[PDB]
Amino acid sequence: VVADAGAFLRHAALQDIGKNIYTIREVVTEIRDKATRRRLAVLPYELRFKEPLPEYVRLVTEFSKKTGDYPSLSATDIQVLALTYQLEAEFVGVSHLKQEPQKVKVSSSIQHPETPLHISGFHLPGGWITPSNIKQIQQELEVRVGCLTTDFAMQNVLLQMGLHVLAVNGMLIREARSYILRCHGCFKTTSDMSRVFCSHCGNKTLKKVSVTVSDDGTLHMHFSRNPKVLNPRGLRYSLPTPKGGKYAINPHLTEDQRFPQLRLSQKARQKTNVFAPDYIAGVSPFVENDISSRSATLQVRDSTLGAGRRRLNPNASRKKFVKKR
Amino acid sequence: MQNDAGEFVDLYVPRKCSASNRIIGAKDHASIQMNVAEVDKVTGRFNGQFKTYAICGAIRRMGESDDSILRLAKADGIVSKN
Amino acid sequence: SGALDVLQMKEEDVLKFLAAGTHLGGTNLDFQMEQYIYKRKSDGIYIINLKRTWEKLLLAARAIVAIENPADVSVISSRNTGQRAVLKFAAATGATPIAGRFTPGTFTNQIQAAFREPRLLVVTDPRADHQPLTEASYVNLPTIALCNTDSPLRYVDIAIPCNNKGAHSVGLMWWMLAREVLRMRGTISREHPWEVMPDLYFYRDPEEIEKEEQAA
Amino acid sequence: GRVRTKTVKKAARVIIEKYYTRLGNDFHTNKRVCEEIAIIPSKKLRNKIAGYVTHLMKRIQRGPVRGISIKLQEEERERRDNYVPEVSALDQEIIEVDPDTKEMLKLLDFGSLSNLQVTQPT
Amino acid sequence: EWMPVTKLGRLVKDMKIKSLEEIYLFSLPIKESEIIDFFLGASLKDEVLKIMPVQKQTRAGQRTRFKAFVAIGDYNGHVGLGVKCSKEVATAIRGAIILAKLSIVPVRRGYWGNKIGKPHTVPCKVTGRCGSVLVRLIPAPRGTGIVSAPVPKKLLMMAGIDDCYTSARGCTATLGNFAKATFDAISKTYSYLTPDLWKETVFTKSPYQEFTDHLVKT
RNA sequence: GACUCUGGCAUGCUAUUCUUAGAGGGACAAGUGGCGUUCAG
Ligand SMILES: [Zn+2]
Repeated sequence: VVADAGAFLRHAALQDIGKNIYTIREVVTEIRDKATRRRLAVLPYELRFKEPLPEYVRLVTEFSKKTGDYPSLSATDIQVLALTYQLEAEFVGVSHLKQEPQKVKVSSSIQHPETPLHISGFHLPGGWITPSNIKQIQQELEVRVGCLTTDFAMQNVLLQMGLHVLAVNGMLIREARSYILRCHGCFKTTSDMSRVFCSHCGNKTLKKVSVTVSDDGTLHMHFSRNPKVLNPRGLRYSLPTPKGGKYAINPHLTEDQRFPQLRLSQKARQKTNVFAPDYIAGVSPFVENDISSRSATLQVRDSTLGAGRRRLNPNASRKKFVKKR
Repeated sequence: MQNDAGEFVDLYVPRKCSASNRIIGAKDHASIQMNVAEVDKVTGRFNGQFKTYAICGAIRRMGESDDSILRLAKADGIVSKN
Repeated sequence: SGALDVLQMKEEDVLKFLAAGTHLGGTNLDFQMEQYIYKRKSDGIYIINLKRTWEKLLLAARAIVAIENPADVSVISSRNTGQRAVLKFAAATGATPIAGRFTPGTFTNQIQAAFREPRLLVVTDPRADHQPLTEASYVNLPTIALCNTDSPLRYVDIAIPCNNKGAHSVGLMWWMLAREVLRMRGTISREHPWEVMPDLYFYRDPEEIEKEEQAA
Repeated sequence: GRVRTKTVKKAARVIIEKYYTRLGNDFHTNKRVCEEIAIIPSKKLRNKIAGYVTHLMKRIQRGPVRGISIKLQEEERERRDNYVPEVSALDQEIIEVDPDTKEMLKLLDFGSLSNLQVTQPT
Repeated sequence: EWMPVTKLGRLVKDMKIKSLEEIYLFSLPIKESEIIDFFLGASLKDEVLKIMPVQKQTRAGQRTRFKAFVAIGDYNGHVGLGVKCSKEVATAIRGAIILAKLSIVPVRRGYWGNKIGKPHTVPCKVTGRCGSVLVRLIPAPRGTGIVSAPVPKKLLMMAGIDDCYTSARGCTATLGNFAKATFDAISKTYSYLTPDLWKETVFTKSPYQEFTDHLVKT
């Protein structure tokens, strides 16, 4: 029963179900959220720190490079996986486990990758979010050793091996379906959903592909046979000359190019929270905007803002009197 | 630059661009004089001789010095056919 | 390569190009780069003709070898992808490396601590490193660049068509440039493989430091 | 009398900050290693730097050993800078290749490649 | 005492570069005035075209400064033009002299009729443009002199042009635009291509590539 | 004069142990003993 950072981040009160509670020091020291760090100073101390000897770390590394998840995991993820492997070897027999995992089989459908299936609130034709379902809607819910991991890539390699995994729920998980990003230039898959440039060839070419992993150790990938996905419509357009200085914003062609620092002021990037106990004392219902700073005059916007504007193809017609920032 | 006596009355002769045959001026600081090493045809090592190409600043501004140098290299047998 | 059989691109070079991903261009395309290309596949990725890549790489190697003092060649990267490779390239040949931020006025402002006067410029990206290219246009500097499909050929004299976005491709192209310069110079035999492996030129990416030092 | 200049001091400071390992007790070995490490054009200030690094290493050796211990990341940054694996990452057994890339290789006379695997777009 | 910084300055300080025209041959930027003071030296004469005061607007108030237009010229050869604004009139004058030495350009001299003796006039009619000011220089027969307004007369006499016809257009009342336009035309004398310069150019070695073994030593 | 250049000795390279004139060496407080804030001297 090893605990990842996702157990403490999601406030898993699961010290009672397990007895071999083992954690690394780097999984507990890298957490920056104040609430769970306060929780760790209050929680009963039955966990104990344990460091793995590196032969298990070596072996976890060579099949991490074979399962296709080595760029997806981090080093502390490798440490946690080696920790649960070495305890499964120490307490349980090792011969239960198969190495050199199986081949993935391909089964594609006509569904778009952006179809909103497996979202709790959405319902096609009943699917209701009720007060009795809030604690249960986490993910697809399904003896002595276990894991408390929410990251998918560790689960993918772990069920490729064959260790039983559990979550902050009680009963163990047999099936794990999720999404990965696949490059259609170099065919390298990433489990990091946040990134937009692939690690191998560096192009902005990752596309969503769904994956399902069984407890037996079978990975299978659903592609989309939809021509809308692989359509080169708004991909070629004239780019301006590269410009430098303190105010230039380049069209973001690579993952590691140096942008000038253009940050919003702290008054600009405060959103009002309405459930604060001292909110009603305020003179206004909303946070006052920023109209006086230099970042307001330079029309600096948040990174998450204006996403659908970027998704329109540049070789199209905007409205006559507008300018796209 | 040459009178009736035959004396060459001129301060200097400016070089011309290899791509557009324009005179490279005295204050044309975007002009390029590139030396390209030519190699022995058996061992493929630097022989010691070289081909010299001059490209004026206007062609280099136009973005066309690349194709200019490439076609001059095909002309001089440095870059092979296709 | 003047149709020389010794200078032709071999099988293992093609294998390294395909493994790194050098043939994969961008989805955008500048019209001056349309000479160096094979076709656009249906996904939108432009495919770079590797024979033209080899020819322009050999032309750039010929340009570099033709300079008597190897320190007069300046080799510049700003983004992390090329950084280590540039340093390794210097250790291969003796060129002057500028890795990190390029201070503006390095070639024009004669009253400066970092002022220098190169004879050749070899650069990683014309988009990221636009400032040394403009600066080179001020000071009569010829320029060699590693160009992608979406790269401006403004003030570029020899453009090498390659994938300059991925780390392995950038490192591989720098490694083969150093290899061909040292082979034309005569310090390495062409018949034997180089003992310097291209993994030395790659971006090293500190979480890969921790992942590799853990498994060591 | 005689006094040391600032340029020799700062160059010697950079030299001791970088390559403390190579320096030794004899003077002329310090002179030759300082000659082959960095670019110094003139002989006289090079000899001045050699004398000054000899003086400061005699001063550091007398100092209790702990300055030397904290010089540990320099070599790791160096060994990391020059790390290579045992097997090349570009030497892959099977590499996936587009059909159009396969046509390009066929037209460019590399049709007899064996490590290639053509994956059709699904 | 001159301690050069550029490679060109170090070569000029030594006996490697014999004439200034070599620097003109390879279109190299001249960044040190001591190169010009080394090659031309005592032959250079300088005429202050204009001293005029301005009141620069600062937050402490309007402070008086002086702007100097200075043309410098090697007769029978070279001219430069310089503009400098400074606190003191002497500082502005010497800054304009330095800036005009940095901008020394050579001028082409030709013949009007038959080619007997030294060249005296421009080879063809050339045009320089600066801020709506157009200055046109036309070849003139020997002995006519410079038929122009006083400011391009000063620059053309300093160029070694013995005789020339001139035609100006635009707001000639602004002196800087007028001087810059006539400077532009007398630079376009070597920017122009004639059937004299039709032979293929043999490329020599640049000073940086010829004296590299001397330049590695310093 | 804590500025710049620089000499003594070369049986060394260059057309060369006796005359030459270019380059390369060689000297840097380098070493030792005392006085010294144990560091500047
Ligand atoms: Zn990719």
